[PDB]
Amino acid sequence: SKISKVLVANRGEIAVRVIRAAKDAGLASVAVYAEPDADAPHVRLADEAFALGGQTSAESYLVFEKILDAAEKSGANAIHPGYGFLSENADFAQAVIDAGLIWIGPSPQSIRDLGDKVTARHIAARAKAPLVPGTPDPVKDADEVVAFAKEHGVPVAIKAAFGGGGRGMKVARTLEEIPELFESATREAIAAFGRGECFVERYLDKPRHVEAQVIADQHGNVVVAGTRDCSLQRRFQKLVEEAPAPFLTDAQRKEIHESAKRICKEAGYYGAGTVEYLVGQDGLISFLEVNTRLQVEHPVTEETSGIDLVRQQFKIANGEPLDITEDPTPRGHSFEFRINGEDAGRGFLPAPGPVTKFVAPTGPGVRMDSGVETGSVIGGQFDSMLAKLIVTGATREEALERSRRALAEFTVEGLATVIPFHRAVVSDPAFIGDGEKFDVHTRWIETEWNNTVEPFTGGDPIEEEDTVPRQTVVVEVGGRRLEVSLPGDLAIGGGGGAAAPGVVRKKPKPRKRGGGGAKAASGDAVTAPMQGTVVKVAVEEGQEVSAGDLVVVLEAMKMENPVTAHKDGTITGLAVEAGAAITQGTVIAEIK
Amino acid sequence: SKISKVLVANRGEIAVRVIRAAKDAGLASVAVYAEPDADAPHVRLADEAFALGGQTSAESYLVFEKILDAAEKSGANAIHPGYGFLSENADFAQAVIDAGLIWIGPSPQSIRDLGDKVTARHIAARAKAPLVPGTPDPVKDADEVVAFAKEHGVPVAIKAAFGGGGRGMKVARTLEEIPELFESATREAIAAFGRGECFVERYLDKPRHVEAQVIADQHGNVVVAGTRDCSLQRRFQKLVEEAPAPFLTDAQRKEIHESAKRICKEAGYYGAGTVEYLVGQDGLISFLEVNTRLQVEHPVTEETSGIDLVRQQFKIANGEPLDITEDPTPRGHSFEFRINGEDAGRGFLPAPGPVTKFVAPTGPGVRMDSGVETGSVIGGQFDSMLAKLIVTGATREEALERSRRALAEFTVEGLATVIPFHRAVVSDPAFIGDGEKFDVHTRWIETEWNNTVEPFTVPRQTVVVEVGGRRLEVSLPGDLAI
Amino acid sequence: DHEAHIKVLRGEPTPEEMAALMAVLASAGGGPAEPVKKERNMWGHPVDKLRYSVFSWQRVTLLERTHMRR
Ligand SMILES: Nc1ncnc2c1ncn2[C@@H]1O[C@H](COP(=O)(O)OP(=O)(O)OP(=O)(O)O)[C@@H](O)[C@H]1O
Ligand SMILES: Nc1ncnc2c1ncn2[C@@H]1O[C@H](COP(=O)(O)OP(=O)(O)OP(=O)(O)O)[C@@H](O)[C@H]1O
Ligand SMILES: *C(=O)CCCC[C@@H]1SC[C@@H]2NC(=O)N[C@@H]21
Ligand SMILES: [Mg+2]
Ligand SMILES: [Mg+2]
Repeated sequence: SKISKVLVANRGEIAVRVIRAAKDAGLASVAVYAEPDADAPHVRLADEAFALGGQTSAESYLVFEKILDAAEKSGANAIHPGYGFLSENADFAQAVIDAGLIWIGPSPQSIRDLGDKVTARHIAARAKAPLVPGTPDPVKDADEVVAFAKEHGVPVAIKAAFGGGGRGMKVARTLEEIPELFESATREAIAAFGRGECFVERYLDKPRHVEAQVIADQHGNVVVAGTRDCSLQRRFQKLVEEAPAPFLTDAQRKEIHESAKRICKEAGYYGAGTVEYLVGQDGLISFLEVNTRLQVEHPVTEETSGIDLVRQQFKIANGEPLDITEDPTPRGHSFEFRINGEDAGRGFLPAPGPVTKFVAPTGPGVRMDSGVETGSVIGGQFDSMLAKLIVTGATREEALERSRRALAEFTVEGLATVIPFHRAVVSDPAFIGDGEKFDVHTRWIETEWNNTVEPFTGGDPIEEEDTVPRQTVVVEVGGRRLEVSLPGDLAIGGGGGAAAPGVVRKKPKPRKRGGGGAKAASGDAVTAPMQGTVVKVAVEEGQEVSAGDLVVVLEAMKMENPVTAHKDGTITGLAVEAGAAITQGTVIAEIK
Repeated sequence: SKISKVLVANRGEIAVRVIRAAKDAGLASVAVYAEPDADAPHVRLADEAFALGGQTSAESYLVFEKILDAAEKSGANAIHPGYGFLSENADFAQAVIDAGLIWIGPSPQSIRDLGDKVTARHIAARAKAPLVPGTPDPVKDADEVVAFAKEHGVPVAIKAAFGGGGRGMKVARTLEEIPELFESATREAIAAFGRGECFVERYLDKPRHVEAQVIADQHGNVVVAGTRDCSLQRRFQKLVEEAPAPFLTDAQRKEIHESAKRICKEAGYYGAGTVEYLVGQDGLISFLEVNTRLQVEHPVTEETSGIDLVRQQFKIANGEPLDITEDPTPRGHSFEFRINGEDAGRGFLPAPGPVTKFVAPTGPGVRMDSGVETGSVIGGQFDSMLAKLIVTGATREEALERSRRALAEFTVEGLATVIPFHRAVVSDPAFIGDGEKFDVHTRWIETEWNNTVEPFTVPRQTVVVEVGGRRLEVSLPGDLAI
Repeated sequence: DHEAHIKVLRGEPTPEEMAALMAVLASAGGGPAEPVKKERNMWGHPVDKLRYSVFSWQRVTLLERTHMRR
């Protein structure tokens, strides 16, 4: 059948993107929202909106029953999952198909096969894709890992067969590390993913990350719409992405464009997807992954190749054959900058806060895809990404110049963002390059970039001079427009008011407990350091614990924070259970 | 020699556009503003800003001495005039060159030649451009106008040789009207433009306005960056524009592309410019004009051809040879919608008012070039244009679909705008077209369109200081508490 | 140093323009001058004109405090 009303099973920027694609296609659109999202732009932009209820992903966008109930009540006939949440859940894809809805995505079998890393390796080997030297099957023991590393040399990466989000890998530099690393890997892969399977391959030292956008129809046609380079990554998660992939030989570029098609055909893949690769310092390509979803980065391909990829997803899910018969020729160059709610001045840690101002850049070559606006609020419950800025030009140089403009115009206020990092890197020689290569690599931000972003403080008065009220006035001198900030106590000339009777200025105390010279009081309460969700409880009532022992893991902004015993004693009042939403200062337990 | 600091002798949308181009090029930018614009976006966006003072264009942006004084005080070494105001004033272009600044525009002689529609007609004829039947020399009397209208048939256009803005053209439908229209046009041309010279030519009944974007080199290279269609007009002034020009045959895309090169190359033109043409229902092309400046419409050509035209202007004014060697291939299709403060429910009558809300559309294929933001106040001192919404897609149909989206998202509150007209026309079968022609023409808005849009519903202190040899007025807010 | 300084947040004046600006602002700055003291003179103060009940608590919290506060 044909799509007529699409339910967008997601939130934020991707939900807006798909709602817009549906309006362009003339399709009706249904948004769904969790309670934290009751005012989100996508909720207001869709033709209909349904409240899932619940405060967290585990009780909203992850609940099959709720998303299928919203589809039934709205009378939607198709589901588009966006990315994350259920977009790569093969059992959700099957449940959507069983409900008689059009699943806008790859087949459940393709999702399952490409989501299994070792089945994916077998598919790529069958497709004769370029593979990094590595084990064809899960490794059984640290002794087998040592034997592999003795054969291939070092370093070696040991990787979980189902892992993701950058936690799926550890690397061994020296042979002796292998047993401890393998223990940690099998433990944590069981803990996080429910599966202990691990495999081992050559670790590439300073690789680039390169990926090919595929469009594949249900009739077996495949088009490679282009390439991205996504090497600017932090915690193995991408921050800046560009299209086409720069600084590749035509041999490399064609090998990518061909292996991606072979891999999709062997996988039986259809829909939008992406084949990820790594490129070594030697220039060797190596297959890395197939993502069975629309990519976050897709718009730099849209801007360079002239294809609307979400509408291509609608066409494929309608079962139409591709109207594009041949790989587009890129025009120009494009960058994407992810506007994460993360403070680059504190190691890119995310934090919630109010978006008190949001002024997107405009003008030539700028596209803004945002899930927030002035007056939005970022809670601790979902990923930190506010928006994406896409800047396009006739060349990589003209796209960098336009990016420097657009990022200078971009104003966000009320919470920290990575915009100061984007402002640096678009002006950093390591990323400008020499015209034939560049120095950035998938670990450059953490280990090479000269981080000079000052920590975010917002409007807080911190020094004694900050406490003085100020006025801003516009003065014109000789015609020059100046903006002049005048202290509310300026004793210039005959001026005064330096103190009304008894007025004292001193450095204000930070809104934090005690002095910074100590961590905590001797009190027995373990208290939550932040808002979040209790993702794991590591103790039980009556358990004896020692200082530093893990008590709970709190997930906030989809990052895990361990909360640990500050003293020795007995856990005497455990008040939380896994899945519980928790507020800063909540008592988790008393240690006695 | 080379541009180093550019003063943008204009306001609003185009001032922002040029400041942004300067920032991309790595140039320094100087804004100038009249008092009504003391907080306009361009004033805050430019690297430097200078008050011109004055309450009107004639008191401010039009005053040569004020613009050149601001350039001197700021140390700008180039002036970009934008469009309108002084951008086609050859005497100002000369004053800039005499002041030793880089004039970002065509030569004063090219401006003066092509601004006289008679000399322009001569240059077009000598370039062998298509020309509408018409007198090669101004008409002296209504009896000459009647003789022309007898020999070539009514309707006939009587047009001023100088000036424009849509007021310069009157139409005699039948021979009995000619004497009154001729005398009235003569007296009105004297009043409005100071020169009475008028000429007569065949009036086309339902033409399409089509134009070629040119970039032309001081070294005599010329490139046509693309055709454009601007046939949706009211009061002979453009409202919706698109690129490339749709539904032309290849023999009409050629001919246009080659006439524009010949016309500019024979005029000695360099810089950005547009050769405007009319296309009749018979399909005959006629030369119409050369605009000696950057066009308002240019973004749709930037989107379809991938050229930054303001940066091309900078290169040409630097006297570098064109790096574009051939006419670019248009990729997709693009529309531009002018967001005027005109109430389409009241005959597009301009109304001033507060921009109490302004939410531009975003996302795929949308570009917003804006001179206003939330909290701006629009007065009657300047043209009504708030912003330009440019929408692009892989095909004309896709660009229309995206336009229906973007215009449904576009929210403006506190004054009337043409947005309801754009929302209609993008859904109107006259503009969607049958796929090989469409029915709009340069009078299709004032007639034939169903106008179902509902009607809309302390001084500063100054202190004259002197410091060494300079007077310096210091201007302060009138309530400075200090 | 912890004085709150004047800041030119936008614009880069030439020294002549900085001098004109500062001279004008310093001429505008006026009034208090040095912190002179208003001499205490409680003669005929309003609180002394009020009728108080003999047992009025305002004799403590208004009258006495107004006289004693320094
Ligand atoms: N062999 C390797 N050598 C070096 N870096 C690697 C290697 N394998 C993976 N990486 C790093 O891991 C990043 C992402 O890894 P990968 O794509 O396998 O996981 P993921 O994105 O979390 O996967 P998923 O789609 O399952 O969530 C790559 O960009 C690269 O930075
Ligand atoms: N011969 C003609 N027949 C029909 N319409 C015409 C003719 N000449 C001009 N027009 C109309 O006049 C307008 C353009 O005329 P013209 O180029 O003289 O404008 P203008 O007032 O000089 O303005 P500008 O120089 O800013 O473009 C369009 O509406 C075009 O349709
Ligand atoms: C969670 O809040 C919604 C989805 C956003 C996170 C997902 S995870 C996988 C994709 N990769 C990425 O960086 N963001 C996406
Ligand atoms: Mg990946
Ligand atoms: Mg014209």
